[PDB]
Amino acid sequence: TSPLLHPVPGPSPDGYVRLSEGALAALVLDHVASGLDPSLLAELRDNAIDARLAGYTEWHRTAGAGVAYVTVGWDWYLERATGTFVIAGGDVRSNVMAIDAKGADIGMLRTAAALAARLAALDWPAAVASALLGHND
Amino acid sequence: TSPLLHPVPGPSPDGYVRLSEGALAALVLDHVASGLDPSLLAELRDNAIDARLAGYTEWHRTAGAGVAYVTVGWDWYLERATGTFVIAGGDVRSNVMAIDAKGADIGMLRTAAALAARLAALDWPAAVASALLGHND
Repeated sequence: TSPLLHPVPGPSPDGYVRLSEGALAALVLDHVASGLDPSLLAELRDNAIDARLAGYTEWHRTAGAGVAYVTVGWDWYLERATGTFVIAGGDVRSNVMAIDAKGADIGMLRTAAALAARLAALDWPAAVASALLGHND
Repeated sequence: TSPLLHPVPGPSPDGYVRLSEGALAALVLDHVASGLDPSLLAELRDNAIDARLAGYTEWHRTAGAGVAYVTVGWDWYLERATGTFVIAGGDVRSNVMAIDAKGADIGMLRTAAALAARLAALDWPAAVASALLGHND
């Protein structure tokens, strides 16, 4: 039938949503939640990182016809010097597995890298700081 | 003035909201977000845990007059055998520091334990499973 009645796909049987390098560069993610982690903040400061704040953030792409539900979360810190928001260790947790041109997996490390790059194009620091201000209300 | 205009308290200067054992047993937490982590799920299965699903969950207590904003998050898994939801390692991440009768800190380990106990009284598995079903829509 019409794409509007196409099945809502779930992940692959192993739990990952498989997306190409290109499909990942156009991934539509929305901010869901952000918060402060004082234990992470002390932890980073102990490892010589000059961080003002540290915390978590959760982002998602809602499910629809031929569009699987995607979750992307990571730890961040706000540098004191520059005021720049940083993805701690470039580590990104998600339900995504990035695949190549032949459709083969490219692994966790290249997947997290492609997602961290899409997140920077989505100006993820603007929505994190915004939510952090919303919590004080 | 009236308690309705009392200051909205923020955390202590070190970033923790200090709450007594009793105040923690009456903590009003609401579910914010839950999602699946297939990387955690494989990770637990690799360590001989028979888990059907694994993921994250984020809970909070909204700020108000004389009421600080509280965040509580943890990793969970759903046991295959029993169908029981489990806090992975009993580890709980929050902006809370539990204090004793003299007002002294009782540390991370006793804080996480008091929060995991409050979470069980709030029937946290019911809201996690509910949100997980909501994502497939």
